[PDB]
Amino acid sequence: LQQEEDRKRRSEESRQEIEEFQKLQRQYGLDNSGGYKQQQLRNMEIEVNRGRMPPSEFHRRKADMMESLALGFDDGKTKTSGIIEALHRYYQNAATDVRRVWLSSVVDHFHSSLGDKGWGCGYRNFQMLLSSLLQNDAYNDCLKGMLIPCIPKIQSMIEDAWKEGFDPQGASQLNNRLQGTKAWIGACEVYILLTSLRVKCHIVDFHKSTGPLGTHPRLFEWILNYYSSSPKVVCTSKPPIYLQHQGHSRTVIGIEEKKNRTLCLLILDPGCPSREMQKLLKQDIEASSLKQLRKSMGNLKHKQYQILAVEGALSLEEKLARRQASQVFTAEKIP
Amino acid sequence: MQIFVKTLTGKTITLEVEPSDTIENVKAKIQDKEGIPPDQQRLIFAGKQLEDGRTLSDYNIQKESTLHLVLRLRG
Repeated sequence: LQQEEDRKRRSEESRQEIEEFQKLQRQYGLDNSGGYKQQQLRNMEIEVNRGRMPPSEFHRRKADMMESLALGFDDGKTKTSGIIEALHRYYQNAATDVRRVWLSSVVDHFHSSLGDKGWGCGYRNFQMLLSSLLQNDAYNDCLKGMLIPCIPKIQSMIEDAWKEGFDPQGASQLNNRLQGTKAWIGACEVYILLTSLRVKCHIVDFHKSTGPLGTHPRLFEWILNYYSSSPKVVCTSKPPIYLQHQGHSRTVIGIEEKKNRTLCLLILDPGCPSREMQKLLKQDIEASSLKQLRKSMGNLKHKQYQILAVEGALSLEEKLARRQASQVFTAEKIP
Repeated sequence: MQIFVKTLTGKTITLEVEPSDTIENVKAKIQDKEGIPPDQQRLIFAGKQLEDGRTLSDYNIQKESTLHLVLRLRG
């Protein structure tokens, strides 16, 4: 009799497991249900079906999209330039509560398109970081004037790193395939991607909070030490910092030392639409517009953050040493 | 009792556990089988992320239940 009862129980556990598995696979982009190309087209088709887009332009945006995918180049439609320069002007000229502020070099903001909205953050943060390297002469040899790659090309380039031998454990976690998927990525993928391009970088794993009320003072202090080294506003040469938490990533482009001695990060978000970033390019920024960029310790209460920071270029020998090191993938842990 | 732990690629292992085992203990049992450090593990059941100090009994885990194992920090 209990055999039947056991069957009923297992049959319900199975329906529950199957349902949650499919949900999680979809969320993380691992259910192998297509990729950027399909989502762009499906989401443009919705705009046509909602009478918000003529079929002719659809044919045109689809044509553009296909050229970009063929070339592997991001088409720049989600790019906003000039933010570092605008911030420089603001901190220099405007009355602020800042004692000193350190900024990364020039950084282009990239937000998701209809093709990667919901899952592209890691890739878009890579684009923002790469845009800084591409204007930094120290990376000219290892990046030889490459262009910002499109998301499918970034996926191909991560696969290329896996094929070279980088991080086989991480590769297996993502079915050894990213093209044609909407897979979430993390600092580990960005690390092997940059390392495969002979860019010297490293991950720091802030694996638990270090301050009261769940704050991460060690993270803020690490970033302060990264950016700092006389003027009130210091526009440094340094690339921005890739910042990962569970479910989403962002790009840290600077840090303020407030007059009250507290620290405040300046963070770009690939979820921010163009029209919001454009507000920062208006003559005389509105201090209320800067609040979205400013994150104090109270705003960073995820349990775990990983940063990926870039430090220069690698010789081939150094790259190969790092490839081998990536077989047992570890990162500096703090605390 | 026996439970299953399934990654999002479908890799499945079986664990021997008791209802009083903490999620922390379960992550250790996963490390024992797969070599994955607990810090790299996030366990999901019934749509909720399981917390280290809670026990399997806190979540109504039962024989042949399946926990889903998310690995590393992605987004």
